[PDB]
Amino acid sequence: PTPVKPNYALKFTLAGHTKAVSSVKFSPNGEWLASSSADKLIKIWGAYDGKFEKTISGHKLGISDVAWSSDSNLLVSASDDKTLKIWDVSSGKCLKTLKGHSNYVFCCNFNPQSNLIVSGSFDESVRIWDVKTGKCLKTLPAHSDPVSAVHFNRDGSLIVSSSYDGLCRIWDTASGQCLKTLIDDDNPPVSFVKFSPNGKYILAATLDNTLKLWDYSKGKCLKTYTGHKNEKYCIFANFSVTGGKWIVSGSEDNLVYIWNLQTKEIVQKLQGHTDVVISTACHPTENIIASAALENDKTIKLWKSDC
Amino acid sequence: SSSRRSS
Repeated sequence: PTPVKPNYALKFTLAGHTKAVSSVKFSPNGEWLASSSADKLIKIWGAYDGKFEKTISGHKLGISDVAWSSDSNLLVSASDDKTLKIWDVSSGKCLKTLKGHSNYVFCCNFNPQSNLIVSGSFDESVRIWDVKTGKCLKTLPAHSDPVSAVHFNRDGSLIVSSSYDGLCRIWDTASGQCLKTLIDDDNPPVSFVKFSPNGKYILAATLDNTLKLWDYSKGKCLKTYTGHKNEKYCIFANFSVTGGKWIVSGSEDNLVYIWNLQTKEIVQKLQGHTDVVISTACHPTENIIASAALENDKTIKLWKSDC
Repeated sequence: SSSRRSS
């Protein structure tokens, strides 16, 4: 049963957004895909049949990122309007507007407990917010250039952030202190970071066509994934764990790349988008990928593999 | 419209 390669095949193309898509994310309960776009809208789609479910509106400018709560009932979105918004998915209503960043909000996530939201912004700060009250609990002077990604680890006790300043930092959620600064070589911009599913590693993209897997604690690079194009955009990357253990990323050559996590060999390339694939997401229980593309494409594609 | 990520 150990796989050798996936066989992702296109099942659905989801059109509706009227500007570039920025981020796609599967709900933790597997039922839904949420997408955000430069068109200022969130759209919710059925994860299994591509069925359009609803549009969620209210931001005054484009959205760069969206993230789900652990129970699949809330979304948080990060917008160029300098705010985040917390949304009730069932109703589509804005429950809270998280005000405090002084420039575009670029990235966001809930902690696993989903009592906190973390955000990163072009204002070069990382902010930690109380879900219940909408209060900003902490502002971290995390970076000296825009923050490209923020992510909680599996127990919520750590946050990893990345920035165009070239750093990846690991923060103690409770205290706000930097536990560790991952710095490497001439330090190109770090355009994306997230924790591995088990919390021991950090997957980081740099704007030199490189993904790297790092043991944060040991400060050592374990794996490097190359062969794609990423020199401009903050492209999401994923750990695929439902079948074969893959790394997934979009690319500026309009393809989805899939690598063997262990061997670093490319195991599949998905063709079909007609612009930069800015975002990919991996379904939490099924071998399903979502991909989304920029202005000349504006579609979301759903792909299925047997492994 | 625009988003910083899609620009």
